[PDB]
Order: sequence, then C-alpha cells, then structure tokens
Amino acid sequence: GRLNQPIKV
Amino acid sequence: GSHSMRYFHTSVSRPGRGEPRFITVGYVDDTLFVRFDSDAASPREEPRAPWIEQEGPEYWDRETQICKAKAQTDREDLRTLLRYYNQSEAGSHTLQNMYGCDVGPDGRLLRGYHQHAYDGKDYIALNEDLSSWTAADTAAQITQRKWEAARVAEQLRAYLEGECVEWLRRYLENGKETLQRADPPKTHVTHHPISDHEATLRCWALGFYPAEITLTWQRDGEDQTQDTELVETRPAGDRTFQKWAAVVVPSGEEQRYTCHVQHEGLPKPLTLRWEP
Amino acid sequence: MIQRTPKIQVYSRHPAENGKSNFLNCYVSGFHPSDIEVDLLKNGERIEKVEHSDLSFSKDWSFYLLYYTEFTPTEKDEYACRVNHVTLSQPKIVKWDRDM
Repeated sequence: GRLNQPIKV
Repeated sequence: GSHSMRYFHTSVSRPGRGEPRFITVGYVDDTLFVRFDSDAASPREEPRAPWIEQEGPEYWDRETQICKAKAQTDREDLRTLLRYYNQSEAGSHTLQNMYGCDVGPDGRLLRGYHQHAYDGKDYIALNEDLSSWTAADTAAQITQRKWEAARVAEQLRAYLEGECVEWLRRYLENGKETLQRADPPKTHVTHHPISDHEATLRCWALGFYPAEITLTWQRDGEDQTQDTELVETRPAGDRTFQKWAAVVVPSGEEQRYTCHVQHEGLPKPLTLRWEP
Repeated sequence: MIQRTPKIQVYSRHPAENGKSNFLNCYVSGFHPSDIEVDLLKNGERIEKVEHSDLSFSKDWSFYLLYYTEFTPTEKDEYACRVNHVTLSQPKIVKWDRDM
C-alpha cells in the first residue's frame, strides 16, 4: 500500500 | 529469505499534447502487483497479481486517490523544475520517483528508499539513515531546503519503517504460494560453429524466479569475464526470467570451458559443460 | 539533455519448436528518454494487436518495456523487432534467431 504524504519539489 | 516492495512513478511532459502522462507500478520482489496510467480511459489503480485481488473496495479507492493526487503533484513539480533549471516550456521532460522497503527473513526493515530523478539524472535521494538528503545539484538543494523545513524525512521514515514493512508482510503471506517460491533455472549449453577455427558456447538459464542470477564461464578454472557476452536478464512473460552467457571457443577446446550458475532456487551452484 | 540508446533482445518465451504455439518477445531496456516505438514483424510486415508492459525503470533510472504477441514458429517464417528512438538515425531491426 502506498505512501499518502504529498511531497512537492 | 529477504524481500522488497517498491513503487515506481514516471511523469513525462508533452507540451501541446495535453498534460504529462503519469504511470506508476508497484512490485513485490520481481512481481508486478498494481498499475495506474493516467492515459487509461478511466484511470484506476488496477490489480496485476492474484494475491492483491482480495483487497476490498476501500483499498482500491484509497490507492486510486493517492495515485491521482501524485499525478497532480508531479505536474506541479515538472513546472517547478523548468524554473529551477531555467528551461523553456517547449520541450518534453521526465520526472521519476522510486520508494519502498527491503526486509530480511524475519520481516524487519533492512533498508528504505525514496529518490527522484529529473531528465534521467539523479535529483534528490533520501539517505540510508532515513533522516538526511543527498541533492545532486544546486536546484535539488532548493528542494532539500524545503524538505528540511517541512520535516519531510521524518514522515518518510515513519512510513518506510511502519506501513511499508507491514504491507509487505501482509502481501508475502497472502502471496505465499508465489512470492515465497523460487523457481530454479533450467540450464543447458549449446554450441554454434562460427568458422573452422572457433564456435560459440552459449550457457542458458531459463524459467527462473526471482530475476537475480549469476552465470559465468571459466576456461581451465579461470573466469572469462572480459571474453564473455552476458545478455541482460529478460522477462519471459510467464513471471519467469531468462539469461544466457556466451564465449567464443577455439576448435577442440570445448571441454576446457565450464559454465557456473548461482540462483537462490538452487541448493548448490551448478557446473555445466557442452555435451556433444 | 542526456540520451541512452535502447538495448534490444528479441526471443521466445519457450524454446522454439516448429508448429507449436509460443510467445514472441521484444525486450527494450536501458533507454532514455522514455518515448519509444516498437513493432513486431512477420516476414517484414507489422503484426497487429501486439501488447506491451507498463513503463517501468531500473536502479539506474533507465527505462524498460516488453512487447509481446502469440506466434507459432515455422522453418521458413522470419520474425523481427523494429525499434525507433531519438538516439537512432533510422529504425533498428533485430531479427529473431531461435538460438539467442
């Protein structure tokens, strides 16, 4: 199951 | 033995041809188990292995939501990266990310990963400590500063040591028929005349799972690394892999050459020779 | 912009036996950027309805794809894989050889 943590460069 | 779960993501911009295409796949070891493609008619995350199909509707809804949101952040990221590299809006660019976890036989975290590449080049990677970053260049240092300010690494560490390993443990149990079965290579040597003076000996490994394998040729007991043609391990399409290694052998020297095979499905490494 | 040209292998899922149904595979790997065109050919002509895997990549970030179709090899029929990529000045044709 995936990571649910928005991460923007 | 040891196992991994990894998620791969690629967005590719296409200016003048709509929004960037986003494709993500998930693997346990060398087994594909989920996929999502934004160019599908109705993008959902979809099962690709039998042991994930039993997950209920909430799982598929949540996974699909995560994938849609990541498609959108990747599109914002591709816009940001044009600024960071002073690039025009006219060309196609690529953003890749991989993350996941390796565990040992007892299921504890061995190593976590979370890393990005832009235009095929390393961009920024979470270090093995799961707490600090390696930025490839001064653009990725801008990202590093933002991620340090927001304590991104701490959140990633919590996932990688927690949920990631727990999902992998669940999948290994639900998939124990296949994920916990190594299929050994079926091996043989073929002989292919080139001229009156020499012939190729080709050592084959077929039908094996997982993909990791070592094939080597020796002559009189000496490894022939420089003189061996070793093809990339390749998928057969039935879950298994294939590989071969070939050497050019002078006429009448065939019995001096031995092929050596190592694979986790073999209790002992194999030695083979050409059998005319 | 960096570019990496594809490796190309064309091969069958099982060892070829004339008259016995099989799968013809063209595995392209090691390439960047990801835009690529792959055809499978029978006697020089494009095979219709060939399927392919979803884009994925290796530890070094280079991409790989598998294109595949059912086929029944014979003594005389000739199969090949034709690949176009930005690194190639013309499409690259790799013939199927049942011994590779």
